[PDB]
Amino acid sequence: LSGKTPLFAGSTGGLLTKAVEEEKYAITWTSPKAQVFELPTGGAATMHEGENLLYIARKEYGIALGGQLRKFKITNYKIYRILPSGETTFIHPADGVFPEKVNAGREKVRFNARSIGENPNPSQVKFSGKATYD
Amino acid sequence: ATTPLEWSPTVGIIMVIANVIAITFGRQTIKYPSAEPALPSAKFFGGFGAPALLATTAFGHILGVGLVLGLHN
Amino acid sequence: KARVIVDKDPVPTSFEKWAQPGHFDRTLARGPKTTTWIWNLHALAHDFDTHTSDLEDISRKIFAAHFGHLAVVTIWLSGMIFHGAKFSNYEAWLSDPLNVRPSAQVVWPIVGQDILNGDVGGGFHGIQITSGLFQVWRGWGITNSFQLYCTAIGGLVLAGLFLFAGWFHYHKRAPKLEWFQNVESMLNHHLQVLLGCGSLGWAGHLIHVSAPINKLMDAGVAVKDIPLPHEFILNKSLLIDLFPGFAAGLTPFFTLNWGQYADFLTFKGGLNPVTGGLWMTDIAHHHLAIAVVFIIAGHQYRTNWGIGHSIKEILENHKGPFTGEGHKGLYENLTTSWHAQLATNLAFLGSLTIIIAHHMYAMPPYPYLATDYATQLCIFTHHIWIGGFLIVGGAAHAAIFMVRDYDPVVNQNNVLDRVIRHRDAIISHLNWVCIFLGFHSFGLYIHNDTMRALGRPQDMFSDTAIQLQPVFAQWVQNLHTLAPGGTAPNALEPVSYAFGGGVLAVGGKVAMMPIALGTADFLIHHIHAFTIHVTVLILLKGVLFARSSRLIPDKANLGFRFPCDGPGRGGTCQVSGWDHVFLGLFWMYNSLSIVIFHFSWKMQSDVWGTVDAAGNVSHITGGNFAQSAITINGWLRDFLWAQASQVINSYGSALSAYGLMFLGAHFVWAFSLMFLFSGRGYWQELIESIVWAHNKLKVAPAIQPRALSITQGRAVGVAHYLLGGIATTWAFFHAHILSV
Amino acid sequence: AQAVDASKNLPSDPRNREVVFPAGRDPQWGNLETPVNASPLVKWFINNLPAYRPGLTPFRRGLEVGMAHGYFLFGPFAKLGPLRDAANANLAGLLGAIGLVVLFTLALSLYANSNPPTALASVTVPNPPDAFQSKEGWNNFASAFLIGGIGGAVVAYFLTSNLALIQ
Amino acid sequence: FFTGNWGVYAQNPDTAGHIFSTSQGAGTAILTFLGGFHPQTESLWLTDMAHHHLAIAVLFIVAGHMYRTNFGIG
Amino acid sequence: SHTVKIYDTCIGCTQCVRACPTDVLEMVPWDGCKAAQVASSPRTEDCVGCKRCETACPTDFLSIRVYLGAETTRSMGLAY
Ligand code: CLA
Ligand code: CLA
Ligand code: CLA
Ligand code: CLA
Ligand SMILES: CCCCCCCCCCCCCCCCCC(=O)OC[C@H](CO[C@@H]1O[C@H](CO)[C@H](O)[C@H](O)[C@H]1O)OC(=O)CCCCCCCCCCCCCCCCC
Ligand SMILES: CC1=C(/C=C/C(C)=C/C=C/C(C)=C/C=C/C=C(C)/C=C/C=C(C)/C=C/C2=C(C)CCCC2(C)C)C(C)(C)CCC1
Ligand SMILES: CC1=C(C/C=C(\C)CCC[C@H](C)CCC[C@H](C)CCCC(C)C)C(=O)c2ccccc2C1=O
Ligand code: SF4
Repeated sequence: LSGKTPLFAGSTGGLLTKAVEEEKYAITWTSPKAQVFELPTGGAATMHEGENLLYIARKEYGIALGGQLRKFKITNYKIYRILPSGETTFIHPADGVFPEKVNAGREKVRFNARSIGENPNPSQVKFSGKATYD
Repeated sequence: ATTPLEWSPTVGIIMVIANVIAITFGRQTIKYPSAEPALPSAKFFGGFGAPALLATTAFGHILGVGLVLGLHN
Repeated sequence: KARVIVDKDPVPTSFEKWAQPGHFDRTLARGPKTTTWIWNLHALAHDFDTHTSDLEDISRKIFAAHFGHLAVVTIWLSGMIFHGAKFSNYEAWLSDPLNVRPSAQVVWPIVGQDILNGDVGGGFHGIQITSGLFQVWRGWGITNSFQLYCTAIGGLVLAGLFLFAGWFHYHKRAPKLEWFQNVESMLNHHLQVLLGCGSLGWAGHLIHVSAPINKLMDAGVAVKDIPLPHEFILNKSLLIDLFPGFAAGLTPFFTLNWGQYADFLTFKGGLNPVTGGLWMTDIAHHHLAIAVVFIIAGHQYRTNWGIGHSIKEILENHKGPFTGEGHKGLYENLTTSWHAQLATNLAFLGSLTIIIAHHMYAMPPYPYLATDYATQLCIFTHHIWIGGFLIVGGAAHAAIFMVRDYDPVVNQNNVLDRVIRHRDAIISHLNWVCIFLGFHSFGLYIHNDTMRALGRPQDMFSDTAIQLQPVFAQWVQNLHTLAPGGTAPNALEPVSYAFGGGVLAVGGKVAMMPIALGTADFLIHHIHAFTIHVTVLILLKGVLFARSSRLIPDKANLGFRFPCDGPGRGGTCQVSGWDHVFLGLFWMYNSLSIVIFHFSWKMQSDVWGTVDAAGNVSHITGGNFAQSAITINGWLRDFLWAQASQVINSYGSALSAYGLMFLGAHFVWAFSLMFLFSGRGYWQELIESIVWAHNKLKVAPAIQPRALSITQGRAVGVAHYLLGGIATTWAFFHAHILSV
Repeated sequence: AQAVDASKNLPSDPRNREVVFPAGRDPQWGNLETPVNASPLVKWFINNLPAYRPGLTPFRRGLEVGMAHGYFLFGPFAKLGPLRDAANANLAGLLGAIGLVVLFTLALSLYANSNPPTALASVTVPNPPDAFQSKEGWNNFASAFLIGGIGGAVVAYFLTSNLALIQ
Repeated sequence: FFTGNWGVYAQNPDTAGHIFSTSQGAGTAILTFLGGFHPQTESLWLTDMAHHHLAIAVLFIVAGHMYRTNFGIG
Repeated sequence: SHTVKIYDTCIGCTQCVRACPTDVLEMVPWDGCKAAQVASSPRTEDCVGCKRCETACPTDFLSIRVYLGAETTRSMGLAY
C-alpha cells in the first residue's frame, strides 16, 4: 500500500482498538486535482494531487466514500483488508471490472432455479438441519 | 432625582472637547472614511465625507452627554 | 450595493393551479395513485427547498408567506380587541377590578352550554378568561368600548394591508436575491426602526396617555370623570397638575437638565401598592432608555457609506489557538441557507419566551395582575411551553441545514468542522452528566420516598434532616435586597420582592413576597437541568450525527427524514435527524411539565394567598411544599390528588367544560400510544383483508388504500401525546385557580 | 485599519498557533492530543500513578491502590451512613468499608479468572502499562488490594476516632 | 470594600495621644492619610503605610500589563 | 453470516448491486442463450442486512431475498 494521507487535523471518529486486533481496512485512489472531500466519519479533508491512501475501520465506509468520489469523477477507488499480521487482499474488486459490468470470469452462486413461491413448507424440512430457502 | 443643571457655557466647552476626542479617535481608526457625499473642502474636513462627519460628531455627543452628566453627580 | 432590485411580473395570478393539486412538486403533480400522496401533499406544501433548486424562487415564496401569516396574527388580535368591545365586562371590571372577574365570551342559549355562561360579576354571564387582556388594555389606557372598538377595525385594515403586500410582492414586484442577502441593512433597520423607534414611540404613549390615565384611575377618580387622551395634548394644565415636570417644557431635554423630568421618569424599582404592578413612570423611563440603545446599536454595520463593520470581517478575526480558523465560513452558511437562520432565531427566541415568563410573574408589569392568580399561572405556563417548542425546532432545522446546505469546502477547519470531528467526546461526556444528575436528582426523591415509608424520617434529604441548602441562590438573593442601598443606589425598593423585601398586599391578596429557598427547592432546580441536559443530548446528537455515523456513513444521502436503513447492523431504527427530534419532544415535554408544577405548587404554598390586616399570611396550601415536595408520593398526594378535586367536581357548574377538557385529553393521549407502540406492517395487512370485503361488494376505491408511513406514525403519535398531555394540565390549572 | 485584521492570516499571530494535534503522527487514529490528554503535567501524573509506574511489581501496585481506596471508603459510611449519630458510628464505617473491599477484591479476581483481553495504550500513557495482560498479574493485584484496603480503612478509623486526642 | 464605600476604613483614626502597643487612644481605621509623624514614636503613622503600599501595588500591577508577553496585547 | 438468495425471476436491472453498500452482490453472465445477465452473492460474509437490495428489485415479488442468520462483527457493523 503506497499513497499520501489526506490532510486533516484528526477526529474522535475513526480507527479504534478493533483496527489493531481485527481487520482494519484501507482505501486507495488517484486524484487529478487536490479537492476538499467529506470524510466517511466526520469532517473534511484535502486529497493530494496523486495516489491518496486512507485507513478505514469498516468496508462500508470505503464504498460509501467511493460514491462520493464518483461525484468528483474519480472511479479508480480500490479497497483492501489489512489483518493484524499485515495480510493485504484486493477485496472490493476481485477483477479489474466493476461489479455492475458483466465479466466472463465470474460464476453464479446461491442461485435458486425455482421461483420464490415454489419454496417448500418448513414443516416438510423440520428436524433435518435443512432450511426452506436452501 | 439628580439635581438641576443651569446650562452654563462650560457645558458647551465639554461638548466641543468631547467631539474632538471622537474625531481624533475616528480618523486614526476608520478604515473607509471617504464616501460618495463629498464636502466643499478636502483640507479643513480632511478626507472625511458627509457620512463620516455625522458619525464622528454623533459619537462625540454621546461622550459629551456622558461627561456632562457624569461630572454632574 | 444595497440597492433595491425588483423583478416585474414574475408569476401570473390565475386560479388554474388551485384546481391542479401537487403542482409545486413534480412527483405529486403526476397523480394520486395511492393515499400516501394525500399525506405527502401536506408534508411538502411548505418545504419550498424541495419544490425548486432555485434559491431566488424559494426566498420570494418565504417573504410573501410571512405577510399572509401576519394577516392571521392581526386577525386573531383584531378579534381579541373586538370581543372586549361587544361580548365582555370590561367597562365593569374597570370600576371594580378586584371583586369582578374578567370575561370575554358568551356561549349561546342552545342545548345546554348556557351553564358555562357563569356569573363573573359586572352583570355579565360568560366564560372567565385568563389571557389577561383586561390588564393589558387598562395599561394602554383604553377606558371605554369605542376606543376599544376602533382599535379592532385598524387591525383588520392592517391585516388586509399585509395580505395585499404578499400579493404585490410574489406576483407583481418580486425582490431579487441580492436584496435579501443584505443582512447588514436588515439588522440596522430592524434594530433602529422596528425595535428602537417602536420602543421610543411607545414611550410617547406611556408619558402622554397611560401614566396620566393610570395615575388618575388608581387615585380614586371614576372612569366617568377621567378625561380622554386627546385632552391631555390640547390642555396641559391637567397633565402638569399630575406631572409637574412638563411646566419646564422641552428645554430641559436639550439643555441636558434631565432632572426636571424626574417626576414622570422614575427609578422606583418596585410595584405600585395600590395596583399590583410596576409603576407606569418606570415603564416610561424604561422604553426611552432602551430606544436610544437600540438606535445606537444599529449603526454598527456598513450599508454603502463605508462606516461600519462587515460581519464577515469580525467573525474571521475571532479565531484562536484551540479553534483553528474560528468563525471563518459561518457568514457564508448563514447567508446561503434559510434553515440556519431559522435555527438561530427559533432557539434564542424560544429561550427568550421562557425568560419573559420568569420575569412577568416576579415583577407584574400590568395593573391588577398578581391579584389575578388565574392569569399569572396561565400566562407563565403558556410562554414556558411556547419557548420549549421553538427551541426544539431550532435543533431540527440545524440538522436540516447539515443534510442539505452544509458545504465541506466552506467549513474547513472552522469552528463547525472542528465540532463535527470530535462529536463523540461531546456526546459521551454529556451522556455522563445526564446519568450523573438523574441518579443524584431523582434518586434522592426515591431515598426520601423509601425512608419515609420505612419509618425513618431523620434519614431523608429534608429541611429538618440532612439538608441541601441552595446557598449560592440564597447568596445571590441577599445581594438584590441590599442593592438599593449600595449598588445602584438610586433605586428605592428592591427590583422584585420575590428576591426579598416585604409582603405587598393589594386588597386581601398578596401580590408578591420573598420566595424562600430550602432543600425542597434545591431538589427541583436540578431536575430541570437534568431533563434539559437529556433534551440537549437527544437534539445535539441529532445535529452532529445527521450527516454520518459509525453505524451509517451515508446518512446524508438518505435525507434528514428517513425511517431507517434496515434490520441489519442489529437494527437501524429511529436513526435519522428527524427521529431524534421526535424523541426530544417527549423530553421537551418532561423538561417543561415539571417547571409549571414547580411554579404552581410553590406559589400556592409559599407566595400566593390571603393576608390579614395584622400581618399574618394564610397561604393556599399552608407550607406543605417544604416537607411533601421531597417525595414522589407527596406530589401524587398533595398536588395531583388534592388540587384536582375541583375538576372532577366541576360537573353541573360553569367549570364543567374543564372537567370534560381535562378528560377528553386523556383519551387523545392514550390514542397516541396506538401509533408509537405499533407498526405499519400490522396495519397494512389488516387493511388488505378489509379491502377484500369492498372488492366483494364492488366498493373498491380507485385510490388504493395504504397505511400511514413509518415517520408519519411516529409523527401522529407525538402530536397526540403532547396534545393530550398539555390539554390535560391546561384544564387542571384553569379549574383549580378559577375556583380558588 | 487595525493591524489585528491584517495579521489574522500570518503564522506569527498568536491565534494561528494550534494546541490540538492528531494522535501521534497518524491522523486516522481515534484520539486527539489535547492539553488535558497529552500535557507533560498530566502525562507525568498518570504514568507515575501506581497502575502505570515503571519498575513495580503487581503486588506493590495493588497495595498502593488499595491503601488509598480503603482510606477513602471509610468516610461515606461513617458520617452519612446509618447510626451516624451514635457511639459506634465510626465502627460501622470500618466494617462497611471493608465490605466493599471484599466485594471489590472479588470482582478483581473474578475479572482476572475470565481471560482479560489486554491493557490498552493511549496518548497519556504511550507504552503498554504493565503485566496486567495475564491472569497471574491481575490475581496478585487483587490480593494486594485486599490487604491495603483493610489497612487504609483501619488508619482512617484510628485517626478519625482518636482525632480529639490528637488535637 | 466590595460594595465600594471605601471611605469607612478611614473614619476613626488613631488619636494623637495613642500609646504604641496599647489600646489607649486607639482607633479602628486601617487606611488613613494623616500625613505626619506619630507624636509618641516620632515616626510615620502606620495606617498610612498600609494605605501606602496599596496604591503602589495598584499602579505596579497596572504598569505590568504594558507589554506583548505572549498574547499580542501590549 | 447472512444468506442472500437470488431466484429465477431476475431480469438484469443491475439495481441490487448498486444499492449494496458493502459490495456483497455482483452481476455475472448467465448460461441462458437469450438471458443477458443475472445477479450473484459471492461475498456473503460482508452482508449487513440493511435490505436496500430488496427495496431496489422491481419484480412483483423480489427475486432477491436476505434471510437473517448468525451475526458477527462484520454483519453487525461494529467498528469497535
Ligand atoms: C388574490 C388571489 C390569489 C390568487 C388567485 C393566487 C394564485 C396563486 N398563488 Mg398566490 N398569494 C396570494 C393571493 C393569490 N394567489 C396572496 C395574498 C399571497 C400572500 C400570502 C400569496 C402568496 C403565494 C405564494 C408564496 C405562492 C403562491 C402561489 C400561487 C399559485 C398556486 C397556489 C395554489 O394552487 O394553492 C392554493 C392554496 C390554497 C387556496 C390554500 C391557501 C390557504 C391560505 C393561504 C391560508 C389559510 C390559513 C388558515 C387560517 C389556517 C386554518 C387552519 C385550521 C382552521 C384548519 C397560484 C398562481 C404559489 C406558486 O406560485 O407556486 C409556484 C406560491 O409559492 N401565492
Ligand atoms: C418559525 C417556525 C417554523 C417554520 C417556518 C418551520 C418550517 C418548516 N418545517 Mg418545522 N418545526 C418548527 C417550527 C417551524 N418549522 C418547530 C417549532 C418544530 C418542533 C416541533 C419543527 C419541527 C419540524 C420537523 C420535525 C420537520 C419540520 C419541517 C419543516 C419544513 C416543512 C414543513 C411542512 O411541509 O409544513 C407542513 C407541516 C404540517 C402539515 C404539519 C402539521 C402539524 C399540525 C399543525 C400539528 C397540530 C397542532 C395543533 C395546534 C393541534 C390543535 C388543533 C387540531 C386538534 C385541529 C418547513 C421548512 C420538515 C422538514 O423536513 O423540513 C424540510 C420536518 O420533517 N419541522
Ligand atoms: C420513568 C420512565 C423512564 C426512566 C426512568 C428513564 C430513564 C432514562 N432515560 Mg428514558 N425514556 C423514557 C422513559 C424513561 N427513561 C421514555 C418514555 C422515552 C421515550 C420518549 C425515553 C427516551 C429516552 C432517550 C431518547 C434518552 C433517555 C435517557 C435516559 C437515561 C437518562 C440518565 C438518567 O436519568 O440516569 C439514570 C437514572 C435513572 C435510571 C433513574 C432511577 C435510578 C434510581 C435512582 C437508582 C435505582 C436504585 C438501585 C440501584 C436499584 C438496584 C436494584 C437491584 C436489586 C438490582 C435513563 C436511563 C437518555 C440516555 O440514555 O442517555 C443518558 C436518552 O438519550 N430516555
Ligand atoms: C442515587 C441517589 C442516592 C444518594 C445520593 C443516596 C445517598 C444515601 N443513601 Mg440512599 N438510596 C437511593 C439513592 C440514593 N441514596 C435509592 C434509589 C434507594 C432505594 C434502593 C436508596 C436506599 C437507601 C437505604 C435503604 C439506605 C440509604 C442510605 C443512604 C446514605 C448512606 C450512603 C452509604 O452508606 O453509601 C456509601 C457510599 C459510598 C461508599 C460511595 C459513594 C460515592 C463517592 C462519594 C463517589 C465520589 C466520586 C469522586 C468525587 C470522584 C473523584 C474524582 C477523582 C479525579 C479524584 C446516603 C445519604 C442509608 C441511610 O440510612 O441513609 C441515611 C440506608 O440505610 N439509601
Ligand atoms: C476563562 C478565562 C477567559 C479568558 C479570556 C481572555 C483570554 C485572553 C484573550 C487575549 C486576546 C488576545 C488578543 C489578540 C489580538 C492581537 C493579536 C494581533 O495580531 O496583534 C495586533 C497588533 C500587534 O500585531 C503585531 O503587528 C505587527 C505589525 O505591526 C506584526 O504583524 C506582528 O506579527 C503582529 O503580532 O496589536 C495588538 O496586539 C493590539 C490590538 C488591540 C487588542 C485589543 C484587546 C482588547 C479587545 C477587547 C474586546 C472588545 C470587547 C470587550 C468588551 C465586551 C463586552 C461584553
Ligand atoms: C489536588 C489534586 C487532587 C487531589 C488529590 C486527593 C484529594 C488525594 C487523594 C487522597 C487520598 C485517597 C489519600 C489517601 C491516603 C491514604 C493513606 C495515608 C493510607 C494509609 C495506609 C496505611 C498506613 C496502611 C497500612 C497497613 C497495611 C497496608 C496493612 C496492615 C495494616 C496497616 C494499617 C499497617 C487530584 C489528584 C484529584 C487532582 C489533581 C490535584
Ligand atoms: C393505526 C395506525 C396506522 C393506520 C392508520 C390509518 C390508516 C389512519 C387513517 C385515518 C383516516 C380516518 C383515513 C380516512 C380519511 C377519509 C378521507 C375520511 C372520510 C371523509 C369524511 C370524514 C368527510 C398506521 O399506518 C401506522 C403506521 C405506523 C405506525 C403506527 C400506525 C398506526 O398505529
Ligand atoms: S431483479 Fe433484483 S436481483 Fe435481478 S437484476 Fe433486478 S435488481 Fe438485481
